[PDB]
Formats: sequence, structure tokens, C-alpha cells
Amino acid sequence: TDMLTLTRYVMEELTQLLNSMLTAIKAISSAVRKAVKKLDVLSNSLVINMLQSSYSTCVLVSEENKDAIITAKEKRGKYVVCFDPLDGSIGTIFAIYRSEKDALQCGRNIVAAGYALYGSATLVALSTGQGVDLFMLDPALGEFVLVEKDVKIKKKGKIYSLNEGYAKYFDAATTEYVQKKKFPEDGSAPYGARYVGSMVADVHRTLVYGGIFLYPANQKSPKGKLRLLYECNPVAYIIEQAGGLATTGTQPVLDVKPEAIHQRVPLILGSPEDVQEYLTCV
Amino acid sequence: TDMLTLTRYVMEELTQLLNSMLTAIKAISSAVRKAVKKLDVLSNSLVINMLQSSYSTCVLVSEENKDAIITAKEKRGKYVVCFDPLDGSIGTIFAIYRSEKDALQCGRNIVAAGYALYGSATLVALSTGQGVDLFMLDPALGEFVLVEKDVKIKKKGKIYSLNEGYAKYFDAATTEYVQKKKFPEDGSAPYGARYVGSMVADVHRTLVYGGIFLYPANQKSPKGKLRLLYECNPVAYIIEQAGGLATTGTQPVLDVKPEAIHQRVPLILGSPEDVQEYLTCV
Amino acid sequence: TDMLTLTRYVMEELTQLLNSMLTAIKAISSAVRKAVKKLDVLSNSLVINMLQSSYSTCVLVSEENKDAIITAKEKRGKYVVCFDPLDGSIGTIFAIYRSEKDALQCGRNIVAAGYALYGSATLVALSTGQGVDLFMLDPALGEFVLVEKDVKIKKKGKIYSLNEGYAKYFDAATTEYVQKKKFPEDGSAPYGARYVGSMVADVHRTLVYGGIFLYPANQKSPKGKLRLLYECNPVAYIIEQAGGLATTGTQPVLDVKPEAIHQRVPLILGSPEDVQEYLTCV
Amino acid sequence: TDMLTLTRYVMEELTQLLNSMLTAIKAISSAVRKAVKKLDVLSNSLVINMLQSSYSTCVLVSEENKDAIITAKEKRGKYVVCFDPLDGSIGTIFAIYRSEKDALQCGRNIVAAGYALYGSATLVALSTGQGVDLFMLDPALGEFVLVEKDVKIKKKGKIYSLNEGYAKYFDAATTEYVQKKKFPEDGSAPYGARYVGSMVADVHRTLVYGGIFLYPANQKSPKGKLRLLYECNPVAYIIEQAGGLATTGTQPVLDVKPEAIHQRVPLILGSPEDVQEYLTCV
Repeated sequence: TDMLTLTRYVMEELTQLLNSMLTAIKAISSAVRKAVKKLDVLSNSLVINMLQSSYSTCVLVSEENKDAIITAKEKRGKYVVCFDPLDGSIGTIFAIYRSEKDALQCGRNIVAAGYALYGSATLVALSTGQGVDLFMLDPALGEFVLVEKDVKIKKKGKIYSLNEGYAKYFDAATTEYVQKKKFPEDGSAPYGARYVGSMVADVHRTLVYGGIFLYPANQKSPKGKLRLLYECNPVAYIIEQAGGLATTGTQPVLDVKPEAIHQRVPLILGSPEDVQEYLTCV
Repeated sequence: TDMLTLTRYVMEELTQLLNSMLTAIKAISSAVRKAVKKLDVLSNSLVINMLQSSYSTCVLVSEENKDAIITAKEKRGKYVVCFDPLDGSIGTIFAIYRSEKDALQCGRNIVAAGYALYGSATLVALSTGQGVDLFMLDPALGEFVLVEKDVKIKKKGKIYSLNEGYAKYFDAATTEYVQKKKFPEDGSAPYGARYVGSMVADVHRTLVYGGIFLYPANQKSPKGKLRLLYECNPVAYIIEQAGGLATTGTQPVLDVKPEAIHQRVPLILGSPEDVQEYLTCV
Repeated sequence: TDMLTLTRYVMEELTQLLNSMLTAIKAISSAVRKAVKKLDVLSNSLVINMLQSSYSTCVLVSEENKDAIITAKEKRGKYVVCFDPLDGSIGTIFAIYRSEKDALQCGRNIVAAGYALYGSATLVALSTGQGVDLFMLDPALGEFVLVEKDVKIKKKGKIYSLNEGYAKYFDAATTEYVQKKKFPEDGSAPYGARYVGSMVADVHRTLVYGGIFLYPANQKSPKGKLRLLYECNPVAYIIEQAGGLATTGTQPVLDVKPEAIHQRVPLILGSPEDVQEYLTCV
Repeated sequence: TDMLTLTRYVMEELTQLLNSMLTAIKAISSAVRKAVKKLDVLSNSLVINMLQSSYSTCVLVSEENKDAIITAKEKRGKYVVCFDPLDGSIGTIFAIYRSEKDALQCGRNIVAAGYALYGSATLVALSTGQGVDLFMLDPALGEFVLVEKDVKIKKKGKIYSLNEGYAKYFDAATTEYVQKKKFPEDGSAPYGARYVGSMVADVHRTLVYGGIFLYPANQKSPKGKLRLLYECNPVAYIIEQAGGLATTGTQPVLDVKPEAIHQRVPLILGSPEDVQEYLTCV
């Protein structure tokens, strides 16, 4: 008909905080569309200033800052935000929790988390613990429009995603799992391989098409590469809320007790039957 | 919250036709934003081709074409469209009706009519005979979003709009009416005067703020300037559906029987009490 | 060809200041496109914060603030900016000069001035004392693109622009001048009348099509309505740099010595031969 | 400064043809931003109609059409266009040449070729045989802006790109080459692996970061997957003009004599030293 009506949507102080996080994403999206270190600096300040100005925060941890950032008394609220303002088709990642101690909570304590993916469209996956909703940025309105409710990942997919150039450094389980995806012993076709090299792009594909994404421990990086607070926990939260699994290989990512704010952990996530099969290799 | 849902909206074959008219407006809006005779030519062809391709039309009259345009048999449908593809902050104007004879219907036979105004926002006023709805073009979606339902004009306003530089050519009623707006005899303040010089901008302001718009008969143009089929009838239809009045000075515009497709008529329209007061001067 | 190259353009610390003023206009333009008092508040803070952050300013006067705003020592620079952040198809207006005393300079001391007009396109007229250049905002780039260099106004035009609804309050010169535009004594056609009611829209039309714009003294407002620092002086500067004239009726606007920061003055401006003819009526 | 000037750019009837190809890309870009088979159909018709309307074409081959499309006599011109209107972060690919026989020319006869990549930005790589120029679509202007002239690929890169899930079907050379990238025998670090799964995204990364992209012959597809006329030849032309190599494994892609318009061929391309090392494995 070419005609629409619009209706305010609410994820069922946290609202003001998400509002401001989305407002930062909107600004980050416009800066990316018109573009390296400068963008990182700009992204970081947009997020820090909007979150603080929300009057909902007390502690932030940023990928870009050595130490946690304590919100001034006047603007102080009850929430803790861990985020990676520009990661990597690049992205932004964040997790929200209710001192530094307050950002070192297990992922299981997350109250909301999300990621933004800056592609031909800017997409946000968001969850407040009642499932995952996908939104697309409408930059003419400056508003995020709901495109899919309660997104669920496939039980089992047919794509595996990891840097296979690190083969010589793989741990035994990874070597075994990859061998199984290429040479299935049960008569089935081999999995296809995809790896963009930007974690949010790879995680997003994993959510919408199914399969598995891995950045496991290896010989060079025995604790993995990806960061527990503001990369692994938020995507583990999103993927679990969509019915998938996320493991370090030895325990669920959301169960790891953080020991420092820039701690790294291995990450294997995706369709639950693919992750379970990885775990059997471990 | 920064989040919205979208819902398809329907004005309560005509739907396909409005869809295509809106699709032409969308294209015209993009060409205007990036900009004289070339634009006129482009606008006209966008409208003619989209309307024909709708499979809903049989006869078009365009401000830009000497003769009526007969839709090819294959694409033929039941509707007649009279339009001014680029008029004038400029606009597009159209009226829809169910040979040339078929475009020479009294305005009272209109089944749908509308105008688009290309400003900081592109706005469309549309009516299918159940009131006026206002929409704003969202160019990121390529969709028109409902911004106001069942728009009503004020009973009496406080603005009068006409080219007062034609004073020496005014007919007696116009001279008298303008004198009354400047020198009220009842102790009230004088009306303010506004005149953009683009009819859709002036009509739109008249709808949303109230008052009166005039392009009456004068000494130079005893039949007025504005065109009955595709300027005066469509705006008369919109203003009447919003509770205003539109007269030639001697009869309602929608009652004039057209005698040619580019016939001109005088136009006085707006808040009903302002138009009635004009009529008493006649 | 559909292909272009881009080249940085410079008007021949002032550069950083214009950069920031343009960055505020860009933000104001986006807020207007997606829309009353809230917008005013938002516009004002965008301008104040960007200008201060430029490190080029020491004193600002805003239409929206009772008292002048003194830049903090750390961010202090050599320039004074008087502006109307949202005036009124609405606009933004500013003048730059090199305590309050420092914003009370005669318009003749202006070092740069400009206006932005938020229409189907966002247009900026800018001058740094070497003529007027017109730019259009490209919001995809976030950059202002030069569309016309060294804009000149016609010697004499054929449009007059003023609220003729104030006729009963006109001073004698205005009554006489308007009578001459409607009833020329020399056999010529009467001028056309246009008046949008938003000063930047009316001034802009006056620049590009020629003629005259008036907000003179009247019985209700013996000092006019429009504000000397941040409305009349900047547009007088732009129109003079384009070869027109701007008078209060008794002296050039740029020669008036300001006696307070929100002082009003009469404004008559435009094509020089039209303004000179107004002056003879005085 | 926030100010720019624009200047028309020309790649040094072919111009009208590129103009129309770019105009189709512009339309395809807008349809992708607002989004599967429907888009394919829409893309195809946009390209076919714009190219024909250019008055420069006589024969088109489309990925989407079984048979070549012969331009009507009235609109006929001297050029032949082979294109894939929507391939796959997806893309459009085209090659231009000066009956069906006329689209079955060796890639060496190409007079212009290009691809568009629809990401956060819409990018076009274009060459008319004097090197590769990269453009970004400015959708506010509707114009492609030059962002890099005479783009050159690295002599040797450090990324290899192929679906390693097809390992069980690899031919011996591919197995050997991949083994060398993972287990270098010369003490160097292993290459990183990247594979988006959309050929234009993978080719574009290969151009700008260097390394190698492979869709070789395998057991399932002994002639490869990718199509010679409108996928392999155009990207081979672009990569060769940037100083890289493109081979089937047994001969340069641009030297293959086409035997049918939807013929497939193997494709290995990229940095010349990486491609040469692949060839030694063959």
C-alpha cells in the first residue's frame, strides 16, 4: 500500500539505559557509513558519554580503557555496562549488570545484552532475558524497527566457522572436530566453511543460519583471544537466549567467574547439537 | 525507547493505484531533494508510467499534456486520474475518478485525492472520502508513515493568503474582503498575511493553521489562474473532507461542471467561517 | 557520467569555528527533518557546546539566553558569536566578531556571518567578507557542498515582502511604498507579493530572486520586531556582501551601535534600487 | 572545514553505458538496503532496462536469462554487456565488450568491467583498461565519488580464501597449496584464512588486503562453480588491471575461449606471487 503506522516498542532505568545505548549505536552507525584509530576513539567516547548521561550507570568497562570507569556521583544509577564500542562489516557489543568488583560478575547475572552489526543495514540483536529480538536501524527516523521477535537458532546447522590458518596451533579437540566436519563418518555431506574474521559478523551469521563459531584455545593463545566481559559473555547471553550453547570447551561461558576485567577466554558457540558434538571431542 | 514496530496501513484496484501514485511521489521527492523544465518532464513521465503500470487506469489528464492520455488496452483498469505532477517548496496534486468525457466529471464524483508537499519533510495529505490523513515519507523505508488521522481545519482562522500585489486588478469582493481583514470593524485584531506563492504550500498551511487562501477572479484573469481538474478540485476535495469550504465565489468548486480539461477557475478555500465571510462580500 | 571527485574547500581559528558552526547546523538539520520548545532547547545546546568546544570563542550571545555566555578559560579563543539557533521552512542565523561589551559591536565589525535554511535541501549562505558563497548540506557525507560562488543580488527586483496584515499600524513611509508597488505611477506592472513568515526563508528568496523584504517600525512595535545582534546584523552582512542594501529606514543596519544584546531594530533589505526607493519614501 | 567542491569525473557511447550501469547499481543498492528471488528479478530488470535505454547496447547476457538478450533495433548501439545483477554483503558484476557470438569473446577483449559491493557503504571497482578506480556511492547526491585511483594489489599477501569444507573433494594441487599455507616449510607464519562466501566480498578483500581467492575445480564440480562470462572474466579483468593474476589453474582466465554463455570455469586469483605459487602446485 506503501503506507505504515508506527508504534512505540518496549523490551519486556534499564529502559533509559538501552535508549542511550541505542542512541550511541545510531551515532556509531553514521560514523562508520562515512569513513581507523580515530573511529575507535570516537566510538568509545560516544558510548561513555551517552551511558553516563543516562543517569542509570555507576561502572563501565570498555575494551578501550585500562581501568573501569566510575560514574560521577550526580549521574550515578544502578547499572554496570561492559562493552566493546567498535569490534572488528564491524560491530558494537555490550552487556548490562546490576567499584571494579561490580563488573566482575559471572555472565549468568546479565540483565540485558546485545550487539550491533554495521552492514548494508545496521542491525541490533537485543535480549532482556525473555528471548532475542532483532531490530534494523531506520536512520531517517533515527529509530530501531523490530524485524524479528524471539529469534531461535537451529538445533543443528551445516556451517563451521574458525580461522583454519591456525591449524598448526590447534588443540587436539579442535583438530578432531574440524576433521569430522570435513570427513563425516556417517555418510552425510561435509559442513560448509565460513569465516569473515569479524566476530559479530560471524556470530550473527551463526544465529540466523545455524552451525558453529569457534575461537578456541590454541598453542599461541592458551586462553583464547576474545575478551570475557564485553565480547564472549554478551554473545553467549544472546546465543543462549536464542536456544544455542556457548562454552569455553570446559564450562559454559556464562558460568566463568571473571578474574580481571580484560580477561580472555576461549569461545565456542552456536547450534546446540554442534556445540555438544564439539564438547564430546574435548 | 528508540524502538518501534511497523504495521501496514490501508485507506478505508484503488489500493494498487494509490500505491503507484505514492511510489511516483517517492521518486519525485528524491529528484527534488537533489536538484527546471527537466524536472517537470521527469515528474510527468514517472507519474504517467507508474499509473499505467498499476493496471488500474484508463484515462489520465496531466497538467503537462495537451490531450488526455488513454491507457493501452492491456493495462486498462476502471479509474481516471487528473494530476499536476510538479506544481510551484513545491508539490504534486492528484484526483481520482471512476474517452476525455471520463475526466470531465464534477469534483463531487472524486473517489480519492491528495497532494504531496516537498519540504524538509515530504508530506502527503490523502483522502478516500472518509476524512483526511497526513503522512510523512520515510525515505529509508521507502514508505509513507501515518502522522495524523482525520485532520480537521479550524472553524475560523486568523491568516489570509493571496497575492496582494494584484490589488489594482482585484474584483470588488476581494477588495472588500481584504479591507475587512486589515481593518476589522468589530474591535478584533487584523488577520496576519502569508503567501508563499506555491499553491500546495499555501493550501497546506491553510489546512494545518486555518484561515483562508484565495486565487480569485481578477481583471487580468477573469477565470482565475488555477486549473479546475488537477489543482482546484483535488484541493477542494481535501479541504472539504477536513471540514472547510472551497468556492469559486459563485458556487462550490466541486459542483462546477468542467467544460475542458485545462479549464481554469477561481479558487477561495479554507476555514468555513472565513470562506462564508468572503461569500458575503460577493 | 555519474562520477565525481571531491576537493576540500576553504573560505578565504576562524576555520575551526566555522567548522563547528557547520557541524551544529548539520545536527540541527537532522533534528528538524525528523520532527517545538524542545527543538529550540536542543538547537541552542548543540550550538553552544560545539562553539565552545572549538576552542575559538570567548563570548556567545544566543537568542535563547538572557545573558551573554562566557567561555570557560580552558576553551577560550578570540572570537565572539551572536546567533539565533532556530528561527521561525525555518533557519539558523549567526554572526562572528573578534565581557558583554565584546558582543555589542557595530555590524560593520563582522568577520564572518551566515544563515542556514532547512528546506527540501539544507542550504547555508556564508560570507567571510569576500562575497557570499551558497552551500548545500550532503547528509550522506556530512559535508557542505559549494553550489554557487560570489552570489550577487539583482540591482532591482519585482517582489516585495512584508506582513500586509499590519496595514493599520504602518508608518507613513511603509504605506507610501506599498502603495507604489501596487500602483506604479510610471506605467510599469505592479510588483508581486510574497511573505512566508519565516525571516530566513524570506531573506533567502530576496537574495536569489531579488526585490525587497521589510519588517519596519510600526505602531505596535516602534523599534521593529527583529533582533539586531543575531538576526538583522547577520542578514544585513550577507545581503551587503551580495551587493544589496540593508537599512533601519534611518541608517544602515551595520552602522547601528548596539545598546543591549537583545535590542530590536527595523529591517528593510534587498536589491539596492528597491531599498533606495524605500528610503526616498522615508 | 566541513566544506567541499564537486567536479565531474570521467574514466579515461561507452560513457553513456557506464552511466546507465551505475544508475542501475544505484537502484539495486537502494533495494538491498531496505530488504530473495524478488530482489533477483528486480535487479535483473533494472539492469536490462537501463542498459537498453542507454542506446549503447546490442547484446546482453545475464546470469538470470537462459538466452542472450538482443537489443531492439531502435535502441541498438555497439556494445555487449555480460553481467550478474545480484550475486551472493552481496554484489553486482559486469563486463563490457564491443548475435550470441558477440558475447562469447575471450576476456582479453574486455573494454570495461566492474563490480559493486553492497556493504555499510556501496562500493564500485571500475576499470576501462587504464587501471582500477574505486568509488563510493553517495546516495544523497545519487553519484559515485572517487575514493582511490589506480588501485594496486600487493605482490604477495598473507590471507587465503576458499571453502575448506570441500577438502574431501579437493584436487591434488589445492590440497598441496592449502597444506603449504597452514604449514609453511620456510620458517614463516601460516597464512590467515578468510571466506565470506559471497564472491564479490571475497574478491574485494583480496584486492584491498592482498592474498589469494580460490574456487578451483573439485570432484563435485570439475569445471568449477563460478561463471566465465559475468563472474570470472570481469573479476579477472579488475584484478589484472590492479597488478594481480587470475588463472583457471591451467591458463589465464582472460585467455579462455568461451564455448557457451553460462559456461563455468575454475577461478584462482589475487596477489601475483600467491597465484604463481598455486600454479607451481599444479
